[PDB]
Amino acid sequence: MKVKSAAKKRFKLTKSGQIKRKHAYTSHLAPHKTTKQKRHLRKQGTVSASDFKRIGNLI
Amino acid sequence: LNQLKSVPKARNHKTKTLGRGHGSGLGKTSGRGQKGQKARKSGLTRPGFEGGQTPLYRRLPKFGNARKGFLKQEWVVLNLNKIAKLKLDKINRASLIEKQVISAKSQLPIKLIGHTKLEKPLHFEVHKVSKQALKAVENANGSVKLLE
Amino acid sequence: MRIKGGKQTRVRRKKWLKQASGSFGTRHASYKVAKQTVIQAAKYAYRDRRNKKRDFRSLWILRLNAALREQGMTYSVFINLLKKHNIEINRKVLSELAIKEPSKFNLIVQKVKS
Amino acid sequence: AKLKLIKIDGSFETEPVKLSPGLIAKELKQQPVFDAVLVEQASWRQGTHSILTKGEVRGGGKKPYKQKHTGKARQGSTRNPHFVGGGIVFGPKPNRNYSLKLNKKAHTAALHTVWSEKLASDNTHLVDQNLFNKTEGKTKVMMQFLKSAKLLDKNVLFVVNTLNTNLEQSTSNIKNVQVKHLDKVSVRDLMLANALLVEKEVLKALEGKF
RNA sequence: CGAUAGAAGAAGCUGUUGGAAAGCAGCGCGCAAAAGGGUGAUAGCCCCGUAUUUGAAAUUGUUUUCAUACCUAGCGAGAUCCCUGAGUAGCUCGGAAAACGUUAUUUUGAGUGAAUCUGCCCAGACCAUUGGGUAAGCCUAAAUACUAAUUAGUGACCGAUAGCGAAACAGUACCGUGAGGGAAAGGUGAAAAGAACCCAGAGAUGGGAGUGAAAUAGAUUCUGAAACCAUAUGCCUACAACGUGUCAGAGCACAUUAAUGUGUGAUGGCGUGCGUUUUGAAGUAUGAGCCGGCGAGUUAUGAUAGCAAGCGUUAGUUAACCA
RNA sequence: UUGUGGUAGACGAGCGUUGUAUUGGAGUUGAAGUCAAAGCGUGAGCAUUGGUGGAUCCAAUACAAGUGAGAAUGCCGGCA
Ligand SMILES: [Mg+2]
Ligand SMILES: [Mg+2]
Ligand SMILES: [Mg+2]
Ligand SMILES: [Mg+2]
Repeated sequence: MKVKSAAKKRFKLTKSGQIKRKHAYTSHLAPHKTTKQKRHLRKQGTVSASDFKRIGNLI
Repeated sequence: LNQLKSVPKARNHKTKTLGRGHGSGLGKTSGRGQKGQKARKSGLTRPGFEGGQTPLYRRLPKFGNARKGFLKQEWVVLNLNKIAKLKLDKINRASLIEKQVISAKSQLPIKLIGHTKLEKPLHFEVHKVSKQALKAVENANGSVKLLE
Repeated sequence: MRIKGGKQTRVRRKKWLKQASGSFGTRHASYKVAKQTVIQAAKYAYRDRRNKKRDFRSLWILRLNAALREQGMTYSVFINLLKKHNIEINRKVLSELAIKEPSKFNLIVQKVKS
Repeated sequence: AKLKLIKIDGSFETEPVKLSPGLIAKELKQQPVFDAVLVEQASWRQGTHSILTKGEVRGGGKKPYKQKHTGKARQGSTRNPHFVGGGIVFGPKPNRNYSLKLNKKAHTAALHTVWSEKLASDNTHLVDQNLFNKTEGKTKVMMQFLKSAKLLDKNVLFVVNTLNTNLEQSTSNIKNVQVKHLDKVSVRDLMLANALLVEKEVLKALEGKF
C-alpha cells in the first residue's frame, strides 16, 4: 500500500494523531482579504475529525 | 495434553459469510446495499475522492521542504530519565556496545539530553550535552567530557 | 478439496415434498410448487388458528340465543342476568352444552329470575 | 522427582534418579501448546493442488451467440464459470502459504510445559545407553522388552542424545514406536507419545535449554 | 564412485459363519522386511516385492591421482628519453536509457572537434582547493531463470457435468472453401461357466431349462433417485364458480416408529402464488415448461480496528540464508 | 421486573457437508448410497425398522475449505 504522494506533502503527522495542515487562501490575492484574516490564516491548524478517517488511511 | 481433545480459550469469531442465504443474514444483497455503484463489482472509488468536488488534499497548500534532497542526520540519544535505570559508570561507545543499546557496527555520534535528576555520579563521553542536562550531571558530582 | 453434496439437497427437498401430500396435481410432485403450497398452507394455519376461536364463540352465542328465544327472553338480556345479579362465571360454551342435556339448563334460565 | 532407570529385562533398577526443579514448572501454558500443535500440523502440507480459471482453459474467445435478436441468454463465452466446459472461478491455487508463526519464547514455554506434564506421568521411564546395546539389530528382543515392560499398545517414543544405531535398526519396522535425537522432538511429537523413554544424559542438556 | 538389463531375499496352521475367509476366534512364528499390488471378502507369515547384501562383457557420466605440453614469478639503481587505444571525450540541434515527464551521469541521427602524467575524467548546472579513478580494445566459470523430456516418489489435488479439450483409436467424428472452431460417452462376474436343449414365433426375442452364491447379475450388463408414462386394492367426484389449501366435519375402508392414530374427504367458515425491482405489484410489469447436476465475496503481499496469547520496562522481534 | 412485528443493515450463538490428525468403535450374522413408514427436536437438521445393494464407515475434540441453491430470457442431460 503506497502512500498517496500528493498527500504526504500536505499533512505532516504529529504525536498522538492530530494530523497537521496549513491553511488555504494564502497564495494568491492579498488585498481582497483583510489583515485579521491573513494573520489568522498564517497559523497552521488541525484537520476536522470528519476528514480524519479519510486521511489517516490515506497515509 | 490429549490431542484427542485439544481446545483453546477464545479465538473463533463470527465469520460473516456474505452470500449463503438470508437466515444467517448478509444474503442476496450481501451487505452491498441496493443497486448503487458500490453494489456492483469493484465499487469503492479511489481512496481520497469526493466525487468531482476538489478533494481536501487538492484544496490545501503544500508544505515546503527546505533542505531539499537531503536526509536529516540521525543522532543516537541518551535521555537521563531512563539512563538511571541502566546501571553503568563511565558511559561511552565501548560500553554501550556491551549494554546492547548501541551496536558495534554503528559509527554514529552520541547526544545527551534530559532534565531529570540522577543520584549517583556517571562519567559521560559524548558529543553534545544540553545546558541543564550538563548542569544536572555535574550537580551529581560527576563529570562530562565533550568529545570533538 | 472439492465437495459435491447431493445428499443434503435431496433430503431437504424430500422433507418439503413430504410436507405437502394430498395436494392436487403436480403440487406433490415438483418441489418448487410444493414449497410455495406448504408456505401458503402454514400461513392459512396461522390465520385459522385464531379465526376458529373467533368463530366458535360466535357459534356458541348463536346456539345460546336460539335456546333462550324459546323461554321468553333474548341472549342480550341473559348476560346482564348473569353478571349483575347472581354473579356467575359460568362460561359461554357450557351454558350452550347444557341444552344438549336440557332440563338442567332450564334451572339456569329460571334461576336468574330473582 | 522419582525418575527411575529401567533395564532391558523390563525389571526396574533399585536406585531412582532425582531431578532438578527447573525442569518442572509450577506454571503451565495451555495456549502456546495448542498453537504449536497447529503450526506443526500445518507446515506438513504440500499444497500442490491447482485449478484452471476462466482464462487458462483451452477456450473460445469467440462469442457463441450474438448479443440480441436470437432469443437465448447473453452468454459471452463458452468457457465461463457456469458453463460445463468449466472455468472454475476462484478454486484453489498452488501459491497458498499455509504457514503460521510462533514467537520463539512462546515455543520454549510450550515445550517446557509439555515436557513438565509428560515427564511426571508415571510412564517416562529413564533409560541408559546399555540397553540401547544388548539389543542386536534384531527387533524381536525389542518387542520382548516392550512386552515385558507392559508397553505394547502404547506409542512409546525414544529420545537419545548420541543417536545409537542398534536401536534405530530396531523399531523402524515397528509402526508404533520411533527414536529421535533430542533436537528433533516437537510439541506434537512429544504430547503424542503417551509413553516415552528418556536417556539419563539428555537431562543435563534439557535443563540448560529450559 | 555412479547411470543403463538383473541375482539371493525370513516367518502359519486349526475352528465357525461362509459360494470363496485372507476376516472373527485359538495357539504360534519372523523382522535392517508392519512401503505397495494381486490372491473368490479386510493377509506382517499364498504369491510378487520391499529392507538388506550384491553384480557389467559393451557404452556413458563425475571426480581423483601420476606424467605430459602452452601460458604464467621477484626486490633495487639511472632521468626534461619514448609509449600508455582520435572523427575519439567534449560543444551545438533534435530524441531516448536511467527511479527522474530530459538533468548531472549514459547512449546518438546531423555538424563541429582537443589534450598527453605539470595530462584526461569524476564527486546533480558551474569555478577553485582537496580527494578518487585512468575511458575511447578483447575474454570470463560460479551463484541466477526455465523443464515438453528420463528415472524414483509425493499430495488435508480431481475421481467421468470433475480433472488436460482428450480415462476409449481426440484434436478423432463434425462445422467451415480457409485461417480456424471443436464435443459425448467408462464398470457383468472372482472366472464366460456368454446362457447347449424345449415351446411360441419367420426372426430378433421371450418364457422354462442349464452354469453360478444371486440371472430383480444375461450382455439394455455396478448401484439405479426425480421429472415422466402406464396397472391396481381403499375413499371421493357428472347443479358446479374453484392461487386448489386451511380450520371445522359427516359417512366410508383399514390398523400403526401406540399414538387424544391412519387414507380419502359429501358439507360450513376463510382465502387474489414465489423471486426481482418499485412510492406501491395478485398483477393487464417483468424471470423460470418440469426434474437432476454444475454455477457467483476467495487468494498473495501490506494498513487500521476488535478479541485472545507469548514476552516486558534500556523492552519486543526476526527476514533472506545455512543445517 | 421490563420486554420478544420488521426489509436494507450492525451484533451474537449455531446445524450440516468433504478431508487430515490423534482417541474409541461397527461391518458379508451385510457398510455407505436409494426408495417406503402412522417417530424425536425451538430451527438449520437427527435417529429406528424393513425391502434393495454388495464394501466400506459412525460418534467425540481440534484443524482446513472448490462448504450449503428455486430464480441469472443461466450451462449440460432427460422428460412432458
Ligand atoms: Mg439486484
Ligand atoms: Mg560537486
Ligand atoms: Mg432467495
Ligand atoms: Mg412481456
